[PDB]
Amino acid sequence: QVQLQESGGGLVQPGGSMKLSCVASGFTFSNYWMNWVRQSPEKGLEWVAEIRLKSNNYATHYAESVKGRFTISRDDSKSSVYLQMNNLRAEDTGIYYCTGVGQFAYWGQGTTVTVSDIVVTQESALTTSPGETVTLTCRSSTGAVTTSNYANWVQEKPDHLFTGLIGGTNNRAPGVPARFSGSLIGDKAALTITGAQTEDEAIYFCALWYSNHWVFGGGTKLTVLG
Amino acid sequence: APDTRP
Ligand SMILES: *[C@H]1O[C@H](CO)[C@H](O)[C@H](O)[C@H]1NC(C)=O
Repeated sequence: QVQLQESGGGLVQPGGSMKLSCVASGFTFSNYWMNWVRQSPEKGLEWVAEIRLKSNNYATHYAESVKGRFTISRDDSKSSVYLQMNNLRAEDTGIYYCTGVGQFAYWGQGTTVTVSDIVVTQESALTTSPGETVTLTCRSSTGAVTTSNYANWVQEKPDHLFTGLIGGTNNRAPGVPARFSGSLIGDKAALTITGAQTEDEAIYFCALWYSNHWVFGGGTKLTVLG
Repeated sequence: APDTRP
């Protein structure tokens, strides 16, 4: 059982600063890149920052929304990743998660921060029933989705509980049920549940990689009726 | 490419 645990959030005013921490266990932390991703009040996921390995001189990349204001760092001896946030804005309000591994397999519970142009498109909602086959899709505004976009699929269950299902287009994350599979179909990335189950009622997000950053889709609300 | 390590 891998565990990630974020801390340091709270209730702050615009212009202020805050440092988030995340402690990792159950995997070789120092061998994987780590990311911060945030979920805003409008429920959408936004990739914030990544940090690479010691062998990459701890190289970092940021979303344009936070560049120059946020700093990602890590301490491999403490199995920890950090996010220093300066000049906070109302739009930085959200739940902040640390996440990584192939490429978003593991997520912490999140820490809430309240401060007071590629588009990836997914179906808003799909309805299925137990035992059916349902396919969710993920379109890029740049053109066809290819294996060079390293499509990931992540499931959100109630109470902001995120689990990576698929990375690298079609690689199932460890312990993920066999009914989930990833594909490319008609120039879009796709997640298929072959024999949907009642517990699969959830929100499913895709993320696509564009050379040096991720863009998350808006998510698909899957209802499983009957 | 991203972190492609399994
Ligand atoms: C994919 O990413 C991992 C990150 O550690 C390795 O650097 C691997 O070598 C990468 N693939 C290629 C072809 O360089």
